[PDB]
Amino acid sequence: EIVLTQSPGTLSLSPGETAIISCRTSQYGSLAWYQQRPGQAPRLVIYSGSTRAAGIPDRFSGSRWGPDYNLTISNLESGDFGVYYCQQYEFFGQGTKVQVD
Amino acid sequence: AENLWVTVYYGVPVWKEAKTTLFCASDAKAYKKEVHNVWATHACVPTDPSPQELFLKNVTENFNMWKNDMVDQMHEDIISLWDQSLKPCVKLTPLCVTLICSNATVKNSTVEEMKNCSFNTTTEIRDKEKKEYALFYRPDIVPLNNETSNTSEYRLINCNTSACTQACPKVTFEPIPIHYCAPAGYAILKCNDETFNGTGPCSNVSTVQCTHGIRPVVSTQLLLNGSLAEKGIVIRSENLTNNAKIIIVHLHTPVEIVCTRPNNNTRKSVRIGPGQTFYATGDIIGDIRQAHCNISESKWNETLQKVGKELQKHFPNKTIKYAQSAGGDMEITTHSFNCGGEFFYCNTAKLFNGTYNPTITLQCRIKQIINMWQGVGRCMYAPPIAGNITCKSNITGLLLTRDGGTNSSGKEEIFRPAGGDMRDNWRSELYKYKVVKIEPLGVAPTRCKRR
Amino acid sequence: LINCNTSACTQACPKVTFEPIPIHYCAPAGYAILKCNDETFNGTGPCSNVST
Amino acid sequence: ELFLKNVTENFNMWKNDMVDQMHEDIISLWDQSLKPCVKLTPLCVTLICSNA
Amino acid sequence: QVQLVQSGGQMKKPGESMRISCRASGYEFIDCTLNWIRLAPGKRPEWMGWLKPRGGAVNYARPLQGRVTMTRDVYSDTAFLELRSLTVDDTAVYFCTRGKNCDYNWDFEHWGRGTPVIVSS
Amino acid sequence: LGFLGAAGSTMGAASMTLTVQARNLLSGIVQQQSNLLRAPEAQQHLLKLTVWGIKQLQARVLAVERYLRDQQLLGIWGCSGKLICCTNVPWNSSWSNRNLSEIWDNMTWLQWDKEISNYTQIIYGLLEESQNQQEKNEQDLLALD
Amino acid sequence: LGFLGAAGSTMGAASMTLTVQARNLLSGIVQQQSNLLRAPEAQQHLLKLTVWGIKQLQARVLAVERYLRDQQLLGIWGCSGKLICCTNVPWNSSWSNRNLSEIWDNMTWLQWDKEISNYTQIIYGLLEESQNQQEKNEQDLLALD
Amino acid sequence: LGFLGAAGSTMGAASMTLTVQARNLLSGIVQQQSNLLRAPEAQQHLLKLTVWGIKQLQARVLAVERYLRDQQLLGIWGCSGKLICCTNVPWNSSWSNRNLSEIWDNMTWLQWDKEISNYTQIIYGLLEESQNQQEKNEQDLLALD
Ligand SMILES: *[C@@H]1O[C@H](CO)[C@@H](O[C@@H]2O[C@H](CO)[C@@H](O[C@@H]3O[C@H](CO[C@H]4O[C@H](CO[C@H]5O[C@H](CO)[C@@H](O)[C@H](O)[C@@H]5O)[C@@H](O)[C@H](O[C@H]5O[C@H](CO)[C@@H](O)[C@H](O)[C@@H]5O)[C@@H]4O)[C@@H](O)[C@H](O[C@H]4O[C@H](CO)[C@@H](O)[C@H](O)[C@@H]4O)[C@@H]3O)[C@H](O)[C@H]2NC(C)=O)[C@H](O)[C@H]1NC(C)=O
Ligand SMILES: *[C@@H]1O[C@H](CO)[C@@H](O[C@@H]2O[C@H](CO)[C@@H](O[C@@H]3O[C@H](CO[C@H]4O[C@H](CO[C@H]5O[C@H](CO)[C@@H](O)[C@H](O)[C@@H]5O)[C@@H](O)[C@H](O[C@H]5O[C@H](CO)[C@@H](O)[C@H](O)[C@@H]5O)[C@@H]4O)[C@@H](O)[C@H](O)[C@@H]3O)[C@H](O)[C@H]2NC(C)=O)[C@H](O)[C@H]1NC(C)=O
Ligand SMILES: *[C@@H]1O[C@H](CO)[C@@H](O[C@@H]2O[C@H](CO)[C@@H](O[C@@H]3O[C@H](CO)[C@@H](O)[C@H](O)[C@@H]3O)[C@H](O)[C@H]2NC(C)=O)[C@H](O)[C@H]1NC(C)=O
Ligand SMILES: *[C@@H]1O[C@H](CO)[C@@H](O[C@@H]2O[C@H](CO)[C@@H](O[C@@H]3O[C@H](CO)[C@@H](O)[C@H](O)[C@@H]3O)[C@H](O)[C@H]2NC(C)=O)[C@H](O)[C@H]1NC(C)=O
Repeated sequence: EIVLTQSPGTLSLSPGETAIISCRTSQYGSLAWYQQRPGQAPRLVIYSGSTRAAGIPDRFSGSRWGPDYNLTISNLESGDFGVYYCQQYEFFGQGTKVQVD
Repeated sequence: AENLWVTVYYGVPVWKEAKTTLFCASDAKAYKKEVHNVWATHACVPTDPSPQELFLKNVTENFNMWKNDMVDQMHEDIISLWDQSLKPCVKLTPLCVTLICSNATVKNSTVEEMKNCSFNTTTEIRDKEKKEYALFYRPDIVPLNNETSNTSEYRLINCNTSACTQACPKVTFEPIPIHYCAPAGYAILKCNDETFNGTGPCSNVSTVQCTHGIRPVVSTQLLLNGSLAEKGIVIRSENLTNNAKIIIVHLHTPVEIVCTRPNNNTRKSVRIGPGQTFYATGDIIGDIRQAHCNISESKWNETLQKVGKELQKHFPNKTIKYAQSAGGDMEITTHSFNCGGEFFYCNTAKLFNGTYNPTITLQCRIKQIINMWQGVGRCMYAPPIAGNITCKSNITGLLLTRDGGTNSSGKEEIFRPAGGDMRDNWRSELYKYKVVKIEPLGVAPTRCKRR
Repeated sequence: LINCNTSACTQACPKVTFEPIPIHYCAPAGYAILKCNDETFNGTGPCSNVST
Repeated sequence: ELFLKNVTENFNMWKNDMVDQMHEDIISLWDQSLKPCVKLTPLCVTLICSNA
Repeated sequence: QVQLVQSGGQMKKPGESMRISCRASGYEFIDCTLNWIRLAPGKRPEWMGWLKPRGGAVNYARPLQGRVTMTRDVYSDTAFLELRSLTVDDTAVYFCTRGKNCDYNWDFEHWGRGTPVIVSS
Repeated sequence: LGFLGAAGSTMGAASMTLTVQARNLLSGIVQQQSNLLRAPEAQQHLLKLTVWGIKQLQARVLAVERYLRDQQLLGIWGCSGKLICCTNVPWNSSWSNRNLSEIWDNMTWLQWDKEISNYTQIIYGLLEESQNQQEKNEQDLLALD
Repeated sequence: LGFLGAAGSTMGAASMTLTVQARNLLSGIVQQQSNLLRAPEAQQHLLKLTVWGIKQLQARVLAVERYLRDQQLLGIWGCSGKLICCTNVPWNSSWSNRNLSEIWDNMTWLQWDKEISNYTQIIYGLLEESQNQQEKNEQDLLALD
Repeated sequence: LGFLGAAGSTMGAASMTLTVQARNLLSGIVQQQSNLLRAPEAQQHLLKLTVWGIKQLQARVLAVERYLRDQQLLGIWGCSGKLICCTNVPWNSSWSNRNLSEIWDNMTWLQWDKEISNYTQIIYGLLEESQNQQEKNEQDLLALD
């Protein structure tokens, strides 16, 4: 019973590199992302599709063009890779994650 | 361009929105005898004897029911007036003592809710005490299955929150209308056009010097005595997918609803101080029956199908199903309802058992230690009324919540009834009437020369 | 005491005096006061000798 | 003060409002005098007297 | 600045009831919403409920209708969650959270410490 | 009713009905002695302290402030009373350059006043310069010899 | 004192003393900085909440409301400041046709405007259209070419 | 800032900057909608009874009283709006006789009007009778035939 999805599923890249994540496809909503799991409860990273959240590094910024909705993640670190989530209204994704090294 | 055209025209029409307080206006004929404070307080001002309006050509303006602020102004003002009404004439209560009750046996049969209860108070002389019949209504006692309530004896429900205040016996409570006239430098704009979704431009616009009367009767999940819609059925709700937000549905046609407190009753006075008079029911007479309400099945069923078919417009192929109350406290789940000073809580399960695609009856219970409004303080204690009480009203709208969870195409959609924020009682009618200021210093370059 | 089936009597402040110290009245701008100097006035009807 | 020539006016004492105005005001000021500095009285207990 | 406190995780057996509590301090409870979120590794997060302490509206998620219950207590300033007939499916971690402001409820600025729940047999 | 009866009409039509705003910006229907209402009956309880008392006084004095401030801003330019005035100052280079035809033929003030708001201070400064020039010239004219 | 020392005199005499009411129409002996009384000594208890404080503010604001409303009704006809004004409009057919001699010779104004009260609005309308004609003529003269 | 930017300067310099007081004498930075401040955020508790509510109402109404009274004293002499005015009566014999040179060459107003303060009522009476002569002559001109 799912309408929301995101791509790409699993990504492999070294620490410090840059990658691109996107959420799909057409369902309306106030889009958002939640940070990778550090081990405790996660934190926010962005509001309203393109508004970087308070108290967050400047490595995060998204873009929205109707159905097209993408996010770039720059300068990854071993302290920031993990299981992160895409929010549309109430549902969530499929299980996206990024592994370091 | 001769002189390059600098000049000024006095006045000019132009306006911008602005936060600002509003003003009272109520029919000042009958309530000169309510010297103690009440909603449409006698002072206020007498109403305009000649309300006026005009239709404005080609005016394009966008209303917005959720963004405006005057509703919050009222939510503060009416609460403050309530407190100022129960600030004087109120006898703080040295109640909540060791006490005992037992089964009523008015007739040989046992009554349903009352229990004939002894009560040791303070006599006029502070040294002495005496026993009298007194207050018992089952929702307002801390229970136990033993020969007493509570761990033992009993106490009134208030006495670990705050001191309940006695309501003034002489102050009536009846919801007559009130009007609002902004002061000079301000005016009111009215969206006459129909089929309005609560936002976006409204074309048929008229300017009205003073807002029409509104009865701010408090209630939950059943709008009552509200002005009927213009035509058919509408859904004035700020965005449907936002299930957190509440959904308001408004009816063009009315439906009769009647409720009755059938039992005869009489109050007996009790003294609790030098000049402080307590009140509670003294005795009960005649046939015993619970408080209830009556409603016609056919009209209710018709209204629910009309609401269902109209709200289905906002979805392509989905179907709907109603359900009983969500849960939690009696205040929100049951149908909060007021007439004459006595209060009714009514279970609403029977009214929402239907589905989409002759005289129903309701169970109800009385409550008298009311944790009204915020639930944080200012707890009041109404006095019971003599004789029988019957009251009727025109149901006008309902509050709906969209639940949530995971959904799929071809699945069923479920709504539930809920009350909650009392602001959503007054947002129903006062969606009209934006407040606005005019800035009478328009300018534009035009040719001229002084001399 | 006689008071305790009517209302709670209030103590009078010992520091507050009580005397019939006089008071004048006077009106704000836009208003004025008129006075009938004439005598033998029955409480109604025209008064001739009038001063402001 | 000034005397006004030829002024004709009908004084009427019982109709005028200002007497009621002050009848309300003095009572309100009385209350505002005995609202503060006042000790609410928990008197009226058992007492017993006799010839002085 | 604001913080949310929890009593920690409690492990239990399949097929039974359980309770868990949370509280908030500062930014007064009586005005603004709350919500519960489920975190199961190897499975997606699933929103549970949203409670208005002002008047007690509850909007229990349909997939767990009935066996999940919740309430509040204004004076103590707490939030009780209840559920009945737990299974291994509810192997997860639980949180009490709030939105930034009191007009949106889908972008949660403040999260509790987290509280695991495991049942195996 | 002021502009509330003729707000949206043509550019020229607005000038013909500027006058009835004098009643509509001082009295108010309900605050005080108006064109429909007078003092209230139960004024003994209005003069005594009340929740709505402060509201009434606030509304009255706010209306007074509203009228007086703009009336002074109009008066200092020597335009007092004259519902249509005129100044001895040209218009600045920027903002400028919009044709007069549509502005009076069909346009209405509702769509015109927005874009001049941020530049509105500049007109006050230029009018102030005009009044300065006018008063010095008046003083010199007084100097007969 | 104004007409409190000159009310009942002749019409010609009345016009000769129309000025001093300006002090008598705004000042007030007791409410504020009058011609006889300054601020009171025990103002610490004046500023703190008191019944007579509300009385003071009520009286002041009512006087201000009154003066502003009258001066506005006078100003809109172009008569601001001028204690004697003049309008470019005739008088209607009814109510008229009274001989002028008694009105100026020995008449006193206390009995004059009793019968003019019900028709008083009509004079305001006539003066209003007078001002409308005057301002459009001013605009036409302003239109040099 | 009004005179607060150019108070102690020369006599002639003061006349050139009289205009920015109109904003300064009515607005107030903090009482109301100023040139820097608007209505407060938590106005629900400003409207409800509070000490500083009485303070703000008192201050605002006192400012209105002040401006209206001085404008009216200036208005009655026919000098409304005109920042520089002129009256139809020469100066009395006593006090008189001080040379003009120092006063405009180097004096500033601070030390000037202290001696004129006790005689100011005389100037008011002289301007008053001047206005009386002017209005009767206006009536005579009005008497065409
Ligand atoms: C929604 O809209 C509908 C439609 O408008 C509206 O319907 C009306 O609702 C009311 C109830 O809210 C219906 O019932 C009325 O109830 C009256 C009973 O109250 C009496 O007692 C009050 C207190 O005094 C008692 O106690 C003192 C001291 O102990 C004692 O001396 C007295 O004798 C009395 O026992 C009293 O306030 C009240 O009304 C008086 O005072 C008010 C306020 O000053 C004044 O406005 C009234 O005119 C009256 O003077 C009353 O005395 C009931 O009496 C009343 O009228 C019936 O009885 C009187 C007297 O017997 C008859 O003359 C009359 O013809 C009636 O038979 C009235 O019935 C009311 O009936 C509904 N309207 C209709 C048309 O049915 C709803 O309220 C709105 N709101 C909701 C939530 O639905
Ligand atoms: C209330 O409920 C709403 C759902 O009922 C909910 O959902 C949506 O929220 C967004 C807010 O971000 C609203 O805003 C936008 O609405 C447009 C309307 O479509 C028309 O206009 C677009 C113009 O959009 C351009 O600019 C945006 C950035 O602003 C770009 O992303 C976009 O790509 C464009 O560059 C126009 O393109 C549309 O054209 C169609 O064809 C083009 C070309 O193929 C497609 O690119 C496009 O996607 C579309 O297929 C069309 O003419 C919407 O299209 C935008 O995507 C964006 O959604 C929505 O209006 C709103 N939904 C509705 C139905 O109103 C709200 O969030 C909710 N609000 C609150 C406060 O709770
Ligand atoms: C004092 O205030 C309390 C708070 O409103 C009054 O109600 C009591 O509230 C508590 C809150 O937890 C109730 O607790 C019970 O907990 C058990 C735990 O198993 C649960 O099964 C019950 O359903 C309930 O939640 C308590 O029952 C409730 N009532 C009483 C009598 O304590 C309380 O009535 C006030 N008065 C007194 C004398 O406590
Ligand atoms: C309680 O309040 C009452 C009321 O003012 C106080 O005075 C009592 O008033 C009643 C009114 O009827 C008096 O009744 C007596 O009735 C008989 C009937 O035969 C008549 O002959 C008497 O002349 C008188 O009218 C009563 O005497 C009077 N006093 C008392 C002590 O009851 C009363 O004092 C207050 N205090 C108490 C403790 O009652």
